[PDB]
Amino acid sequence: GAPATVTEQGEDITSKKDRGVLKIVKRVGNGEETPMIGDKVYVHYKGKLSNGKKFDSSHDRNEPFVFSLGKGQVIKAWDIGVATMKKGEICHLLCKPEYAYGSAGSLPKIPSNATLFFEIELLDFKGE
Ligand SMILES: CCC(C)(C)C(=O)C(=O)N1CCCC[C@H]1C(=O)O[C@H](CCc1ccc(OC)c(OC)c1)c1cccc(OCC(=O)O)c1
Repeated sequence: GAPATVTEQGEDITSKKDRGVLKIVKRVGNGEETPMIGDKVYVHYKGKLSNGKKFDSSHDRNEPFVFSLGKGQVIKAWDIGVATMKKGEICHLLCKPEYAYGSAGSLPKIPSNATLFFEIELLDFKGE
């Protein structure tokens, strides 16, 4: 399924090149600009465990998710992944546990040692 496709085709966007965060650009966005540290970013996302089990979707709430980029306000794979995106881009991210919730998990929805899959659409971003 989609998580295995990221394993097979994803771009390694980690500084260490350890395959910890792999990315497929599903829809190329527009403009040259990517969001910068401290920007307010707006996304829609769907999250599942790598085995396909859904844990959350902002579409179900009709509620974009908003955060400040590059400040450790979200899991490492999101700060790394969203910084590579263009406005209007849709990507798939596969995140090894060390770039997600690691040993602690996010219990009960996310177990310890979980690889996570996210679909992310970068709706907008604005300087603080
Ligand atoms: C349980 C799964 C939830 C949390 C619902 C989920 O879908 C999810 O996994 N996320 C929500 C959308 C952004 C990615 C991801 C997320 O980062 O949520 C983070 C989880 C907490 C976290 C922050 C920083 C971290 O490292 C610097 C960190 O590492 C373990 C954990 C989160 C941020 C803000 C709000 C939030 O939940 C809603 C709330 O508390 O109101 C969850």
